[PDB]
Amino acid sequence: METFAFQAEIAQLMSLIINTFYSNKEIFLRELISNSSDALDKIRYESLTDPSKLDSGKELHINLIPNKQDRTLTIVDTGIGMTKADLINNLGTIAKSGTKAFMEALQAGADISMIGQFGVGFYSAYLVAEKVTVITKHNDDEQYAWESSAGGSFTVRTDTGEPMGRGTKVILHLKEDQTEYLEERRIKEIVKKHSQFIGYPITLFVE
Ligand SMILES: O=C(N[C@@H]1c2ccccc2-c2c(-c3cnc4ccccc4c3)cccc21)c1c(Br)cnc2[nH]cnc12
Repeated sequence: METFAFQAEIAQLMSLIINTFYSNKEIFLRELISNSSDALDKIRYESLTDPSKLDSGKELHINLIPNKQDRTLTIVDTGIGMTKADLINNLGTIAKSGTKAFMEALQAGADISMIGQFGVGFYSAYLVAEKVTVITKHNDDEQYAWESSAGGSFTVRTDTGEPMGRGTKVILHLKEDQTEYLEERRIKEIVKKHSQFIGYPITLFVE
């Protein structure tokens, strides 16, 4: 397990999201399902030139898994996945410019709900989660676990868990006052309103 520091602005945005009074928190799901669809679009497109890219799994789907006992909501996809370089360096480059523009826009009057237009919709997870664990597997790298409770740092380690084949698991360890996102009725209602036309099957698991 390696520990990394976020740059001042990104830690400032994460703190903005984790704190700040904003009631419309449900938009986090739309954002993560959108990141999942983007990842599925990427692997599917890559496979068009190289079909061996789907040897790691052919099914292209999104699963939404609530767990009342662990107080978690997992968003699972079988997309492109992320390499160690992505988790540490490349996505850090994306998160830097995107944070700058979103912070500029927020000051100018833009809403927290517009986060996805700046390519940092992933951080909207912190509207409902006190900790986010990302389990991911790209064809070109090993299975990794990324994790942050915000607070200015994140960790990356090789993941010893169940092999995923290919894709991403975004585990949301929800805040104690955000357990409504564990209810079937609530998740269904959010999926219909914001994510009804995603081009991949979304299965809402139950308990
Ligand atoms: O959205 C995706 N990734 C996320 C994303 C988007 C934009 C900017 C950063 C990140 C990020 C970081 C991160 C965040 N901040 C950082 C800041 C500094 C350094 C490294 C950092 C790393 C860590 C884990 C996951 C993601 C994503 C991808 Br792609 C592929 N398949 C998926 N399926 C579902 N989601 C995804």
